[PDB]
Amino acid sequence: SWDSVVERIRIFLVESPIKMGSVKRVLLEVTSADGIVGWGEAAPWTPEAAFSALDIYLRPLILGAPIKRVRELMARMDKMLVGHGEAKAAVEMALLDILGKATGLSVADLLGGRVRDRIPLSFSIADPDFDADLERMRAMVPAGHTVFKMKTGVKPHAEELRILETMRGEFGERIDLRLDFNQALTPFGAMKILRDVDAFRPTFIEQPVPRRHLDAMAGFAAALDTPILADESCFDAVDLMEVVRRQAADAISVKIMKCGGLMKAQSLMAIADTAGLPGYGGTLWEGGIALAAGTQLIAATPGISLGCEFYMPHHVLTEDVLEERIANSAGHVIVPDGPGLGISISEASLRGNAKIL
Amino acid sequence: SWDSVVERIRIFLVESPIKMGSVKRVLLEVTSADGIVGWGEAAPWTPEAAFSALDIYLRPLILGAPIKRVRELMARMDKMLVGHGEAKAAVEMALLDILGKATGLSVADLLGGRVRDRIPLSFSIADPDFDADLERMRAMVPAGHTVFKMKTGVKPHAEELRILETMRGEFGERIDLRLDFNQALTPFGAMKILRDVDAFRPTFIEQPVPRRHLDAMAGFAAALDTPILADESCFDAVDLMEVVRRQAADAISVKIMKCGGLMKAQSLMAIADTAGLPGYGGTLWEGGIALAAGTQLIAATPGISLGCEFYMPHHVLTEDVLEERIANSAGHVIVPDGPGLGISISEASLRGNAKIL
Amino acid sequence: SWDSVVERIRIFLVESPIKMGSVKRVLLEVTSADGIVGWGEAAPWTPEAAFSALDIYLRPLILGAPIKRVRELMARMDKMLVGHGEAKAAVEMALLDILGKATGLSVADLLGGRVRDRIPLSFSIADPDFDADLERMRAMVPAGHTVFKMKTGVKPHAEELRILETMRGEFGERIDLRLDFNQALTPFGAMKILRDVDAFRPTFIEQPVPRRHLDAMAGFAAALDTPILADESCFDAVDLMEVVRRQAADAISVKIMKCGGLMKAQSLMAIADTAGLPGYGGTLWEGGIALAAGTQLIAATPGISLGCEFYMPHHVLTEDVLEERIANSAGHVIVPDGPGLGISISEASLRGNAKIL
Amino acid sequence: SWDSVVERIRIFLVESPIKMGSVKRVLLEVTSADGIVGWGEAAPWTPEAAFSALDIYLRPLILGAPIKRVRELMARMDKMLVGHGEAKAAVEMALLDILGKATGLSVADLLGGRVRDRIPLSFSIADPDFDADLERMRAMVPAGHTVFKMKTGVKPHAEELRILETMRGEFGERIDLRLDFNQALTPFGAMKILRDVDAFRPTFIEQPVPRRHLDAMAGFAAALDTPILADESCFDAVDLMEVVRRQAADAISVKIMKCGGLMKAQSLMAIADTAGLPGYGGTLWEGGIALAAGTQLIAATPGISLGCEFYMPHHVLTEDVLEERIANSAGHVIVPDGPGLGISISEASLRGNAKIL
Ligand SMILES: [Mg+2]
Ligand SMILES: [Mg+2]
Ligand SMILES: [Mg+2]
Ligand SMILES: [Mg+2]
Ligand SMILES: [Mg+2]
Ligand SMILES: [Mg+2]
Ligand SMILES: [Mg+2]
Ligand SMILES: [Mg+2]
Repeated sequence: SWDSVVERIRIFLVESPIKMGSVKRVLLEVTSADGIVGWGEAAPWTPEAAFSALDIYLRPLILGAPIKRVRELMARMDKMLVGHGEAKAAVEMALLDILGKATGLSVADLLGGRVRDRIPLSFSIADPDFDADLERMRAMVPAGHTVFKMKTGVKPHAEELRILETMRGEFGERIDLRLDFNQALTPFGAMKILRDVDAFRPTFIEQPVPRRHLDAMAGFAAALDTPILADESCFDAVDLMEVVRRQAADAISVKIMKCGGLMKAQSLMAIADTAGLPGYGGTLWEGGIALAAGTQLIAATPGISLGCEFYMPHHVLTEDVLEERIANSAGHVIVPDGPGLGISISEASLRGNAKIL
Repeated sequence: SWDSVVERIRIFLVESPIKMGSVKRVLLEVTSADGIVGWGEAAPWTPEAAFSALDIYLRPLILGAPIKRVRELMARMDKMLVGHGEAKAAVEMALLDILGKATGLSVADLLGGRVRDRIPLSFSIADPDFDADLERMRAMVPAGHTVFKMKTGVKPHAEELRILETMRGEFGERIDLRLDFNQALTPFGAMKILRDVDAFRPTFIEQPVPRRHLDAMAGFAAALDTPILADESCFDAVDLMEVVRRQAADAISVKIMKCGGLMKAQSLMAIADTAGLPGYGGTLWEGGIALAAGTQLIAATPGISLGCEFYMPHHVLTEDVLEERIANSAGHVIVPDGPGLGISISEASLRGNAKIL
Repeated sequence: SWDSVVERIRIFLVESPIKMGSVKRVLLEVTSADGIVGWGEAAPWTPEAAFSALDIYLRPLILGAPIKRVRELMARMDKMLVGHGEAKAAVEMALLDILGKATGLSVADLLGGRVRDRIPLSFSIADPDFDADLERMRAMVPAGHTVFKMKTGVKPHAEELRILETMRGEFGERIDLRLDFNQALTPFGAMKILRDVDAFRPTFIEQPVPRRHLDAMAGFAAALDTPILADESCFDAVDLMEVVRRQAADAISVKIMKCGGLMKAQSLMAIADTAGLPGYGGTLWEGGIALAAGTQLIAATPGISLGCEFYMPHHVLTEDVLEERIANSAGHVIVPDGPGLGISISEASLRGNAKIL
Repeated sequence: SWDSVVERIRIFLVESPIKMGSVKRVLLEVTSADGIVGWGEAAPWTPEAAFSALDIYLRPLILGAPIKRVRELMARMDKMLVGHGEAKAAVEMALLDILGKATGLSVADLLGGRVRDRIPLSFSIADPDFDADLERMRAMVPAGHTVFKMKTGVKPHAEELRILETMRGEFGERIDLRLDFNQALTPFGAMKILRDVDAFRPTFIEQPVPRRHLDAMAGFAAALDTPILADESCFDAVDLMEVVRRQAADAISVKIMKCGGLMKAQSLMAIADTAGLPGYGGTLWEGGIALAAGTQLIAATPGISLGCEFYMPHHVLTEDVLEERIANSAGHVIVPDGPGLGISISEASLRGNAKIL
């Protein structure tokens, strides 16, 4: 029978290299009274904000807290501080890492158990040189990649239509093709654009207009066969209840840190499953600790059936603090095996692959 | 790192004594490939139904199943069989018992952790001789009982009003008083009745009319300050979404087996928390195994904040198959400590306290 | 630190020449206690009405009023007199002209600052001889005109369709083509007409039916991809809230004097921006003073993004009282530079270019 | 004719003393190419967040920007950065300070002109020792204080009722009494509480339940004569449109920095005026620069007719960087006179009254 309390934390502001460059990351190391270590990462969606949140506001809540009572601590952190979802999620992550390691269970195991072992990984089609992208697809489809997301509303509409025509002409339904307008359309004049791309039967169209325009989003969903997916229209459980009530979307992207962590993401998905709205894992931060957390969540959350994608594939994380990277192959992320988050971090791996501020 | 599969089951039809008499109960014993035993109980809300369900329909799904993948198995059982929520919940119960014992965790721990250690237990006020009941209250309030539920719509309305007047005159707000009409009112003529008892400010009024009359229930909630609690109007997540949409209740009773188990009850409560509807634990079956399951659920589910009550207090379970009983004292159930469900069952305890059919 | 009061006014009823002729215009000259002069113009949408309004009803409100407190004076004029929006707007115009000249600021500057320096100017296509119009377009598109508005519902529907076909055949999307039915359609039988012209993807269709038929207008908007623009359905902020609530239009034309002035037009557009409805500057009166006011407003009001047009291009204002005309070139009005309204009016310019009644 | 660009900024993180202690504040000094200085302050509702926002994200937008084009710059800052409303509002504040000083106009003048010269200031009644508070009221009412806000839902309901009875017994309608539950009620059981305090006819009841529960808030408003005021339910124009649509409140508190600045607050109030919802100035930060901004806004925004209050009166700002403090007397804030914000800050006043980090 395992019971133990948090004994100390270390908060690290680290710099990590990318190539498209630098990015800063907040990592939290929690250590129990019986010696077991767990890691969390606060990924924004300003790292100084998160960094201070943990160091001053949340520190006296973490310290002493019983590690088996994660939901209880999250309710304490939400009562004392308002809306630092990223920092709170790093604490939850780390406590679940510890609890998992102490009991021989993964985080997925502690969230109802795995329902899948791999997660479809979307490949972004966003190259100004479409021919460059076509050859990538030409190699990737035979290698088992099926999920592609085309950035749309960037080139003249006619050109984007010819591109979609070329893609459906070669691949037909062998690709699971999604479109993303990145909120760039206005409700005025969006419908002719959306109706044109709806003829190619994309699996979904992501958030064509900004967060406010729920009636416009409901209008699109009502007129179009193609599923409309809410991203910025749905951050949390409250937004989701309004999306359902207005029928403003057919699917939602789940943002572990926008919604406020792993348990909150599963609560969100209970609503969505009842309402018949599939979830998409959204943009996962490539930082190994936050990515491990997201992969475990999705592994244990059957309604998140639309796969996932990386924060911005066009700039890849070159060195990380994990002893071993979370792996992807043939169009899917491999859900790391092993207790807790299923990752390891040593002093050397940390202080030798990131510059500590 | 623990991983193991179900290796065998035994299904027992048992007779157990009561005093107001006999009742029949379906108990399931599951045993893993690494020797660890877990128990579940199917409590109706006909035991032959449940008994056959486990023995023929569900047996080939249980056998071989990985015990860490509880949600995955529940999705298999719902796909292959429709609407035997009781039998499926006994399987889940037992797998969580095993998983808990294998890892040193309670079932609450595996459901996000405890958020409470005791559960307020409602005392039913239903004696035709009210003076008998008044003396009971006279002793119980000083002993720490606060929660009382009066059965109403049984004696002439005037008499029930004089009773409520006597109760508020002595106790005021020192008692948390609830009323239950047991669906006995009709939508025609209910409002004058309900308005009269609303003046005594009960904590809630339970399901005054049958399940169908959601508009009537919404009508009551709209006219009355007193919270209306849905019982038979809300069995599952689907009912709850309609209750929210119609604003047909202010609170719901959660039926672990009506809704389809422990994880389904927590999904139900994610919807209810977002919607601002508190949960009540409803009528818990006194059979020790099902009661342990219900107590763990409520221990780990913060939105179920209205306490609980026993199936029918007027007939108490005289001997049970547990080595030690789940305990209540001073108006609350004590959430049993220890791994899994936190109960033990030996061959002797089973075959010497229940008659096996 | 500038502070000053209105010291006197002169109200002028003037006759001005046109060619298709005469029109009468109400001009107001306000003069501060520190000598600075400002002009306003009341443009109907009977000039005797406006003329008396200023001379008797509003005169005792203007006189003495602090010129820095424009919104305060407008609230006084709305409290004492009901619904002479034109005359009140001339007072506001003039006070902002004075305030601007006193401080070295334009009217746009006093309304949050310019967000644009030119305003797209719509060219009306309304010639019975379409070939005459086609040659005009043939010259104007290469000269930088993009915005065209076709009067529709005037020639037999078949002929209007062949015209639209010829226009899209030559110009494609190189023209921003709008259609205007001038309220001539009835809700009975409008939808087949509107669906036919919707295939040519006009940028918007203006007020196909009269003001009353908001459900009909909402019906059109719901069935058609093409934006429906409200004109006579939306005069003021109150109408706009109902248009939004009923989703009766996708865009609105803002009538500076119908809505009750420059500040009221910006309040109207705050609602419309939140609701995702772009504004169109509507029909601007060519009288230089009112036109300067409208151009400043639009310059400072980013949501009015659909351009503007002149009251009736088929009859042009031949001589005006401005020392220099507001200029348009290559399909856009040039927002006049300089303090206040950015226009000048001398005794000679006034008494030598208009006949004073 | 004045035109000029921003030439440089200085961002200061300062510590300021209070007494109930320390607080940190972000102050921004902007300087034009023609030498004129303006100040802004970012008041949270973590100062490191705001501090970095200005220094790295917003700095290249501010530098070079034309000071007459405030709305244009705000649209640039909202396009490049998402949701740092505090930091953006400090930039707007400072540019309006400069523009005002350059032209001899106050910020109110640039926002349509003053409509009032004083702002009713609410006095918080929150002392556990009510008798202490009663004597304060006894002195303050004869001195001209009329506006009082009682914190409610803190002492037992019965005691709060006796307090309200004593207050109405002495003062009757000579006090403008407001109640604030600080979101402490739950939708379950709130109505009996609210109905009890509604009998004392408070001017309004502020946000009795958390932000999510809009249907509950609409329920309260529908059942009660007393106005319900939205605070956390209404941050911005988008929330307000939903509040209006659901009729979830009768009045709103306007948060200059929650809504995203001074112009955004006036846009918000155009919606609210049309909808018949009065505004309340909410909790103003006592830091002199942010307070000057809030006072100018309210001075120029007639719909904010419910007065204002200070962030937390129980801890007063002991020394500030203003040469002279914004003044209050006899229950009202005096809107500071003079160009721009109407405040001055020297090197000595700044570096001698706050500790610079
Ligand atoms: Mg659809
Ligand atoms: Mg997105
Ligand atoms: Mg009610
Ligand atoms: Mg019941
Ligand atoms: Mg439409
Ligand atoms: Mg028109
Ligand atoms: Mg009301
Ligand atoms: Mg508040």
